[PDB]
Amino acid sequence: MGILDEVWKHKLILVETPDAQETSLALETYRKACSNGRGAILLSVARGKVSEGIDFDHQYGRTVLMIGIPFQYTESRILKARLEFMRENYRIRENDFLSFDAMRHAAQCLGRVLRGKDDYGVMVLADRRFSRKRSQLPKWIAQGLSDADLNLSTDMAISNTKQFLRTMAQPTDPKDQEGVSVWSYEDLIKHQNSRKDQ
Amino acid sequence: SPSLLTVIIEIAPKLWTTFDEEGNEKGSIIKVLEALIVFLNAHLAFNSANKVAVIAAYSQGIKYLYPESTSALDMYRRFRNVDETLVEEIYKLFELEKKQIEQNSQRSTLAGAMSAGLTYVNRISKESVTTSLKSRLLVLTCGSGSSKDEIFQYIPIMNCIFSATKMKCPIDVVKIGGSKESTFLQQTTDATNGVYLHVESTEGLIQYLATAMFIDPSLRPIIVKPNHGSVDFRTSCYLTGRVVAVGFICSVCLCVLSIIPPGNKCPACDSQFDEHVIAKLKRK
Amino acid sequence: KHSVTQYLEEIPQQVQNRLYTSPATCLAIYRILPPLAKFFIMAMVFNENEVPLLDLDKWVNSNGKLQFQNAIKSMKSLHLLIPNKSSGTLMINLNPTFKISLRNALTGGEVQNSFGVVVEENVVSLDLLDEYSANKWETILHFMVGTPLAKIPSEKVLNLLKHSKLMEEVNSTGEFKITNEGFQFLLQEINSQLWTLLLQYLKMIETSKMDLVDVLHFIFMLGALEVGKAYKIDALSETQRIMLQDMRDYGLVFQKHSNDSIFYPTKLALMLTSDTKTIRGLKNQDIPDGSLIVETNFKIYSYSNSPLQIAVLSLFVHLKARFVNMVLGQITRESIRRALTNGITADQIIAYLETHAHPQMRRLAEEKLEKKLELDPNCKEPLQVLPPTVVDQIRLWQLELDRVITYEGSLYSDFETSQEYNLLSKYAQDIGVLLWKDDKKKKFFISKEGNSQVLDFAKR
Amino acid sequence: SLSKEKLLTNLKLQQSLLKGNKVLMKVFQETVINAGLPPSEFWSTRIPLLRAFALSTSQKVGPYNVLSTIKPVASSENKVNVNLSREKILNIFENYPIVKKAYTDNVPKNFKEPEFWARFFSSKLFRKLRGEKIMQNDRGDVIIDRYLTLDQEFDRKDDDMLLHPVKKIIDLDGNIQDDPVVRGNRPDSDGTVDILKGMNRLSEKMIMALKNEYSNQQMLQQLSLVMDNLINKLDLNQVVPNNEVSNKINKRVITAIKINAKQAKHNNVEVKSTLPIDLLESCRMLHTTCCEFLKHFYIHQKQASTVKKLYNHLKDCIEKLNELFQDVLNGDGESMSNTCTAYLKPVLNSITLATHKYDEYFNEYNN
Amino acid sequence: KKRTAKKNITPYQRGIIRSLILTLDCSEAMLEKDLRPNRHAMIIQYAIDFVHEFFDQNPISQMGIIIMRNGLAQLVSQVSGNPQDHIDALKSIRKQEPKGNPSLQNALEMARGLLLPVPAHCTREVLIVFGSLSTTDPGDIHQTIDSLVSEKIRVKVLGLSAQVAICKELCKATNYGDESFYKILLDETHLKELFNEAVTPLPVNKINKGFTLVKMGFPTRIFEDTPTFCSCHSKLVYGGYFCPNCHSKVCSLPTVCPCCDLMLILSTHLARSYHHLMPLKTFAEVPTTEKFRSEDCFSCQSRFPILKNHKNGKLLTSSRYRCEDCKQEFCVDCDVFIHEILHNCPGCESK
Ligand SMILES: [Zn+2]
Ligand SMILES: [Zn+2]
Ligand SMILES: [Zn+2]
Ligand SMILES: [Zn+2]
Repeated sequence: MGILDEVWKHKLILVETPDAQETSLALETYRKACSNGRGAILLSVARGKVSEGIDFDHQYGRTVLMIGIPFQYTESRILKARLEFMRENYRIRENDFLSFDAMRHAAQCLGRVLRGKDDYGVMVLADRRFSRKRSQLPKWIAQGLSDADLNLSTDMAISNTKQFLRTMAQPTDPKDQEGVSVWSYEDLIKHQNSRKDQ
Repeated sequence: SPSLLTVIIEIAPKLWTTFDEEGNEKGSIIKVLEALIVFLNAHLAFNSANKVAVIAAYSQGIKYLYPESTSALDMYRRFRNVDETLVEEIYKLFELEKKQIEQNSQRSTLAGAMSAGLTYVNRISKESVTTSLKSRLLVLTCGSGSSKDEIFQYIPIMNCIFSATKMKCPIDVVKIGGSKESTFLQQTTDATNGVYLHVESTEGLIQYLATAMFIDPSLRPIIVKPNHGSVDFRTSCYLTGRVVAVGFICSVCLCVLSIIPPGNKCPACDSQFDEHVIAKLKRK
Repeated sequence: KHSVTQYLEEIPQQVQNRLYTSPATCLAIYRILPPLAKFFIMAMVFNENEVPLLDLDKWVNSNGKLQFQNAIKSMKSLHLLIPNKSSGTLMINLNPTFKISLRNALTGGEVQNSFGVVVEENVVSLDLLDEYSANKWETILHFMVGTPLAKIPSEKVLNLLKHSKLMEEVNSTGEFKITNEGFQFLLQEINSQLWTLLLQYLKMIETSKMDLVDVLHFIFMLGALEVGKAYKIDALSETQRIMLQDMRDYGLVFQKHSNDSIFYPTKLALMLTSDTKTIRGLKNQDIPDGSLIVETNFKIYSYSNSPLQIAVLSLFVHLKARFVNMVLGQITRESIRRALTNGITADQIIAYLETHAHPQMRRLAEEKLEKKLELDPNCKEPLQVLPPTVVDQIRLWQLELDRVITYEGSLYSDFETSQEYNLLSKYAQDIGVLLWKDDKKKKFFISKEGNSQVLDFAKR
Repeated sequence: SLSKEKLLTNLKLQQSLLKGNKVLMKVFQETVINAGLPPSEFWSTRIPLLRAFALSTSQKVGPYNVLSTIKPVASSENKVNVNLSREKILNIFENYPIVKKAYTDNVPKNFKEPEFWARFFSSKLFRKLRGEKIMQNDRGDVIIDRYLTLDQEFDRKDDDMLLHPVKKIIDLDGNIQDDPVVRGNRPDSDGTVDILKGMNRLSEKMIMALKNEYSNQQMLQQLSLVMDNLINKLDLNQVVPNNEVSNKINKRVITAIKINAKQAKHNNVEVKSTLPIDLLESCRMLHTTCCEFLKHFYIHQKQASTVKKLYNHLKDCIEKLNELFQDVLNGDGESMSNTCTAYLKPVLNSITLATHKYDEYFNEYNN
Repeated sequence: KKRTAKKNITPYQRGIIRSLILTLDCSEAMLEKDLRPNRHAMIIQYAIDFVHEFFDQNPISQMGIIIMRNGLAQLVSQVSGNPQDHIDALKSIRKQEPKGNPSLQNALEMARGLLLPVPAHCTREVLIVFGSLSTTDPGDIHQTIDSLVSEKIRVKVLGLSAQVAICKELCKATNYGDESFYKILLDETHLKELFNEAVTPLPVNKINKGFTLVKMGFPTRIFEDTPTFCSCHSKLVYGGYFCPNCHSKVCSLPTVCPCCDLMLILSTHLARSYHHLMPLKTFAEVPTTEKFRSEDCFSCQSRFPILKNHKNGKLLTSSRYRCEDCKQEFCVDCDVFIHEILHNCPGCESK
C-alpha cells in the first residue's frame, strides 16, 4: 500500500534486522535523528534483541506501541512439552503460563520509555485480548491505566494522546507539589520520615 | 457626543496669596472660582447632559469636589445642584486650612491631581461601555513665584501625557500667574493635542474660557488656540541645569548630561564608564 | 417627518419673538439647532456687539462648509438673528429678545415661566403612574391602529386623529386604519409618533383661545424638566390650563388624580426632546421584551413579544396561530405586499428594523455590526452590519410593484463657455455631486454644491 | 563569507546589483559616468545591501525531503518537464550520482528528456523505492542495467565507507553474542530485506551529507482666608463674572486669538517644469551622496588625501550648482527660478555649511 | 485563590535599546486547522498587533521580518525603525500562502548575518514563531548555535502545540544557559499574552558587560508649509524636523539622521524607557477580615469593598488590593489599570 509513504513524509523509518551490527547502526542513527530535528520511528520485535537492554530516554521514546501481544506457539511443540512439564509439576495451566509470559515481555517492552520522573510518554497497546489482562500488568503500569481507557478506538486514542502531549508540554512546575513527590535535599526525607519513625 | 470635562483646579493659599501679591490684592481666587462655575455650567448645558468632575490640590493633598463621595452615608436645577454642592465642598476645604496646613509646602500635588483625574476618566469610560464618552480634562493653575521651575514632578507629568495619548484624552491647561511659560505643562498640552493659555491675573476669564477652552470635546476640525512655539529642546542637564541641545545621555541611567562628563559614575546612577569610551567621546 | 423645526420657522417673526420672551422656550429651541449653529449662537450670546460675517466664515475650514450653509440658512429662516447690511457688510446679531432671554437662563434670569416648577413631596413613584401613562399611550396607539377592542375614549383625541386624518380609517364608519398617515404612525417609533400627534393637536387646536405663545410655553415647560409641585395649580394660563388638561388626557401629561394639584411630569414629555431610551396591572420588566425575528432566511423567529408591537410586525407579515413565545409569521414578498397594498414604502421599515425589534435582535445586530467600520478600510468587505441581502430583496419587491425613476436637484444654465462647464464637471466628479451632465446643452439637474463652491471661489 | 573588502572587490556582484535597481544603476552611473565617484567608496556606503544580496543568493536548499521525494513523492506527472524540473533533477544528481552519470552519458544520443525518463521510471523507480520488479517490465536496459550493476557495488562501497566504530553504549554488535559462544535456537523468505537496507542506506547517506559540514505663611493664610470669606461672602455673581467687561479688553483678546489662528493656519498641510524638476532632483541626490561621503570622512581619521579629493569634488559640485542656478534664472526666468531656489535651499545651505566647516578645520590644522 | 507574580528580581537592568528580528513561519505545517482561520492567518494577525505594540514600547529599536517558505528564509522587511513598512510587509504576506518545509537553520543564519551592523550598545534578539515539528537544514545546526552564542545573540521562540528538542536546546543555549525562554502555548489567549510578554525588554541576570554612552541629538519642528522639502525621502513634505548637527530636514521619526548619522529622539521615547526600568512593587491584596480601612477606592471612587458578614459571600474576600509603599487601597479595576497602562502609582505619587 502507500501507507509507508506518509510516515516517510513525516518521520524517519528505521527497521530492525537480524544481523546485529546493522541493527546497532540503525539504532544509533535513530537516536541521532531523534535528538536532531526529524522524528524517527524504530520498529522492532518484542522477543528481539532490541527490547532486551536498549534504553529509551525522554527524547528517544515518546509513544511505544505493542502491535498485538507477543506469543510464541506460532512455532512448534517445545513450548507444548515444557508446558506439559509445567502443568504436571506445577499447578499451572497452559493459558495461565502463556498469558504470564506474554505480559512479562509486554511490561519489559513498555518500561523502557521512561527514565526519570521528568520524562514521560504514551504507552499504547493494541489487541482485543489485552482488555482482560489489565491485572497481569505490573502495578505501577496498572495504576495509570484507568478503567475508562479500555478498548478505546484509535480515534479517541489519538484525541487523548493529543491532550496528553499538550498538557505535559506545559511547564507545570509548582515546585510545592514536588515537595510531595521529590522529598527535597536532606530535609523532607529527614523531617518527614524521621517523624514517620512511628 | 457626550463629553466628560474634568476640571482640575489647584488652589495653593500660598499661591492664592501670591495672586493677591501679584499686581494688587484687587480680588482673590473668587473671580476664578466664579468664572469656573459659569464655564462648568456652560459645558454642562452644551451637550446632551454629559457629566463633569472637579478635583483640587491644596497644600497637603487633594480631594474631589463635584462627584461628592458618599457623605451622608435654579436653572434646569441640575446646574443648581452641581454648583451649590461644589461651593459647599470648597468652603469645607477652605475650613481645611491652618498652620499644619502651612507646614508641608515642600511639594505641589498637581501631578497627583492629573494622575487621579485620568484614573477617574478611565473609570467612567470603562463603566459606560455603551455610549462611549469622548472625554477630556482641563487644568487651572495659579502661577506663583518662589520656584522658577519645580522639577521633582517632571516624570509623573509625562506619564500623565502618555496615559492621555493612549486613552485619547486631550488635556487643556490655563496658567494664571507670572510670565513664566510652564515648560512641562506647555509640552503636555502640545503633545496631547491640547491648548495653552497664559492669561494675566485679574481679567474675568469667562471669555477666555468659553472661547478657547470649549473646543476640544469631540470636534477637532478647528484650529486650536496655542501660544507661540512649543520648542521641544528638552530638559537641561541633570548635572548642569542649562538647557541642552546636543545632549549626552549616559545609559541605563538615562539621565541627560551636559558636555561636562564627570568622567565616571554619571551623577544619577552609579555607573563608571569605559575610559576608552570617554576618550572616544573626547576625540572631538 | 414634518420636521417641527420647519413649522417653527414657518411662524412669523413677531410671534417668534413673542415665543422668545420665554427663556425656557429659548433653551429648548437651542437644543434643536444643528451643532454648527449651536456653537455660533453660543459665541454671539455674550459679546454685546454685532460681528462681521467674514469672521464666521474664516472660523470654519475646508470639508465642512456644507454645515455652515445649513446653519446660516436655518437660523435666517427662523430669523433668530438679524442680518444687517449696515455698511454693505453683514452685521450679524440675534433677535435681541432671544439673546437676553438665553443669557438670563444661563445666569439666573427672571424666567418665572421656566421657573414655574414647584419642589414638594414628589410622592410620584417611578412605576407609580408611569405605568399608567404607558398604558394610556399603548391604549391610544392600539385604538388608532385598531385593536380587537379599542378602549380609546379620547373624544378630542379621536377628533384630532380623524380631522387631522391621522390614519386611513373610515371614521364615518368608525374605522381607525393605517393610511399613508397611518403607515407613518406605524413608522415613527416614539419621537416621531409623539411629534406627529403634537403637530396634529396644534393644527386642530388652532382656531380660538389659542394663545400660541402660551401653548408653546406650556409644551416646552412640560418637556424642559419636572415642574412637579404647583404646576397644574399655579403655573399655567387659563387656556394654558385647558391645554395642560387636554395633554394629560393625551398621556403627554402624567397629572395625578383629584383634578387639582401640581403638574404631574410624566416621562413622555421628557421623551419628546430626549431622543434617548424608549422603555416606559403592576408587572412589566423588559429591557428587550420586544422579541422580533429577522435574519438572512427571511423568517420570523420570536421569543420576546409585545402585543401591540407584534401587531405592528403583523402589519406586514401573516398571522396564523399565536404561540407562547412565537407567533406564526413568515416575512416574504407577499408579507410586505400586504403593506404595499396600503402603498407603504419599504423605506421607514428599513431603519425601523435597524432600530426596532432589536430588543430580540441585540446579538444579531452586534454580530452583523462586528465593528466593521474601523476594519472596513483594511478588510474591504463588510460583515453584513446592515444586511444588504434583505435590502436587495425589499428593493426587488418595491421595484416589482413600481417601475419609475426620479432625481432631485434643479436645472442649471448660464454655462456660457465649455471651459467652465468642463471644469465644474471635473470638480463634481471629484466630489461626486454630478448626477448627469452634457456640454452640448450646458444644463444639468443636480445638487447645488458645485455652484456654491464655484460662486464662493469667484466672489471671495 | 562576507567581508568589507570582499564586497568591495566583488565586482561582478556589484554590477549584478547595479542591474538590480534602476534607481541604483542610475545614481551609480551619474556618480561615475559623470566623472564622479570611484565605485569603491560608492559601495563602501552601500555595503549592507551587498551583504544582504549575497546571502539571499548562495542559499543551498536542504537535501532531505525533496531529495528523497524525488524518488518517493514524485509518482504521477508522466508528462513533460514536471514540477521543479531542473530543481528536482539536480536534487536527484546530488542525491544519486548514478542517474547524473547516466544522463550525462546519454546526452550525445538517446534524449533523456522523454524517453530517457520513461525508461528511467521502470529501471530506477523499480531499483530504488519499491520491491524488486524482477519480472514485469524489465526496461532497465543498456545504460539503465549498466548503472544498476554499478550502483549495486557502489552503494556497497558507500556503506563500507560509512562504518564507524560506534561508541560502546550502543554497540549492538559487541553486545550480541560477542560476549559468549552459545547455542540457541532461532525461529522468527528472501528479498525485501534489501528494501529495508535501502531505506537505512538512504537515510544515513542523507544525514552524512549534513555532517559533511559542506507674603508667605502669615500673609499667605491671610489672603487665603480673605478669598475664602469672599467666596463664603455670598458673592460668586456669575453675572458679574467678567462677561468680557471692558469691550476693549475683549477686543484685544480677540485680536490676539485671531492673530494666532492666522499664523497657525499658515500651515497648509506641484512644481512647474517637470523635466527641470527631475533634473534638479537628480542634482540634489548627487550632492546629497557627495556630502554624505564627506561628512563621513571629515569626521573619519588618517585618510586625509581622500578627504582632500572629496572636498575638491564638493567645491566643484557647489560651483556646478551655482552655474545651474544661473542657467535656471536665465532660462526659466524668475518665478520658476525662485521655485527651484526654494526647492534647493536646504541642500544648498547644508553643502555650503560643510564647505565652510572644512575651511575652518583646514585653517585650524594649518594655522 | 490568587494568581500573582511573587516578586520581580531583576528590577535593576534591561536591554532598553533593542534590535529584534521577528521570524514568522510560512510553511505547509501552518496550514492545519487548530486555530480559527488556520495557524497562519491568526499568526499574522497577532504578528501585526505585536509589531504595533513593540514599536510603541520600545520606540528606539529596529526590527526586521523573516519568513520560512520552501526551506528558504526570504527577508520581507529590512531591519528598520519605521513600523509602517513592517506593517505593510505583513499585510502583503497575509494574502500569500505557505509552502515547503521550515528551514530553521537557514533563517538562523540569515538573521545572524542581518544583525551584524547593529552596534555594541544596541542589543540583538530573535523571536522564532516556530509552528512546525521539524526542520530541514542544509548544514550543521550546532555549528550555527555556537556561532550565535559567540555573537551574543539572545533568542526566544514560541512553539506551537508541541515541544521540539532542538529548539529547547537553542533557547537554553544562547540565553546564558538560564532556560525560561522556550515558552510554548496552549490557547489563543495564551498566545496573545505570549506576544505581549515578548514586547518588554529581556533581563535574566545580565553578565557584567560593556556599558557605553551613545551620542544623539534632538530635533526641532519646522514652521513653513509651502517650502515643503525632504532630505530623507527626497519629496515635498509640508514641514518636519532639523538635525541639530547635520542640520538637514528629516521626515517625522525617531529615525537616524540620513546626513550625519546620529540618532534622533524627542524625549517621550526616553520616558517610555524610564517606565520600563524601575516599575512598582506588585500591589498587595489586603486581608479579608484584617483590613478595617476606608470603604471606597482611592484613585477612583468605587463602591466595591465588601458586604459585611454574608455566610459565604463575605467569607470570600475583600476587594481591597492595596499597594505597599503608599499603603492606600485601590479597587481591582484601579490596580489592574495602574499596573497595566500608567505606572505612576496614584497615592505613592502624593505625599
Ligand atoms: Zn523624508
Ligand atoms: Zn544630521
Ligand atoms: Zn478605584
Ligand atoms: Zn502606592
